[PDB]
Amino acid sequence: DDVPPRIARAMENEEYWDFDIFELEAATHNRPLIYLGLKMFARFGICEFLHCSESTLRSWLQIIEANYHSSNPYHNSTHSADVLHATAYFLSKERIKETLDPIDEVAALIAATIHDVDHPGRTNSFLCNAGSELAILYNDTAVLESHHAALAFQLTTGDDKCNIFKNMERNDYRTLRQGIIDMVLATEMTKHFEHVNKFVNSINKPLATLEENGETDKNQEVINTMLRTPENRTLIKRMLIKCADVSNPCRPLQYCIEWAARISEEYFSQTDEEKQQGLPVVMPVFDRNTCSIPKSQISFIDYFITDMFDAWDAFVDLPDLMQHLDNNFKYWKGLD
Ligand SMILES: Cn1c(=O)[nH]c(=O)c2c1nc(SCCCc1ccc(Cl)cc1)n2Cc1cc(N)cc(Cl)c1
Ligand SMILES: [Mg+2]
Ligand SMILES: [Zn+2]
Repeated sequence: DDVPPRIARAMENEEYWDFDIFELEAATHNRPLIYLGLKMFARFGICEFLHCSESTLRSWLQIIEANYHSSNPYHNSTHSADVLHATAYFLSKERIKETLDPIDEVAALIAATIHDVDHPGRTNSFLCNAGSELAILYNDTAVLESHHAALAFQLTTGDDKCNIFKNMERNDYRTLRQGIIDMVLATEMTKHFEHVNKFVNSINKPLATLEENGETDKNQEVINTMLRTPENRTLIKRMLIKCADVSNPCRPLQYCIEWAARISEEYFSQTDEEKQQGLPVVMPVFDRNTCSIPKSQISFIDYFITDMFDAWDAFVDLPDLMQHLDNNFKYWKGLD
């Protein structure tokens, strides 16, 4: 497809982890999701799988991106394109290819695209404590993540121009919709240690037990048997989307820094509004007048990133990400 050269130059090496997502953001004028989505989906043959025309896909990527608030510093369409980029990178790795089915690939790439649509730059605890319409609608339970999947399907199937599912066999659509919803909901913060532990206990530990049996050709088939069970493929899909969502510390340093600044401003802004409305301050520590962003990035990596990417790396082998993580962890500490 004829694409403006600068945008085509900014999409040259999307297969590499080292990728200039912010040049794509500037070149596309805050529309990187539709340009990166078209190429990623075509590289994975998604519309040939879903029986969608390219025109239906362009309208779908347009309506999803349009519902990403560009006024949010972090939770905008660039974040979705970035998470889509890491999701595609994880799917491309040898371990993931030979364990998940093509319908899992389709679910992952769409889930990453939609996993934060209509995010308002505020946390779930802010919506509940403020009595937001979404907190009432979802009974203070998985407020944002339920909204992300729900609105995404409202926009998709509420218009024949956008429905990238309309030509599917309806049992395939039943399983695809359930998988997408499961991966979107898996991104809720409070579910973190639950999803990490189950991945270690059902995937990492049994695999490690079986790999000390030697390279016997019958061991390989038993390993494939245990891994490709539908429950374990749900566990791998959750771990994958959880890692792609917060993969910022595993990026090149210049990108890791920009991601930290963007997300910090979003939490500083929420604290500003909570003080100005007399609302209970939920993360009382991300306050712009006191918070050290480098120290906070160390706390974030310590609490969420270290053990999770530890298990994900042992299962998939991701040297670039781990070496970036170590260098970025040292840069944040080096600012002292
Ligand atoms: C990716 N990333 C980063 O590199 N730095 C951050 O400081 C950060 C972040 N992502 C967040 S919040 C992402 C949306 C909420 C969420 C968090 C964790 C999971 Cl497992 C799932 C969803 N923060 C900001 C942040 C920093 C610290 N230290 C603590 C929190 Cl609770 C949030
Ligand atoms: Mg989210
Ligand atoms: Zn996200």
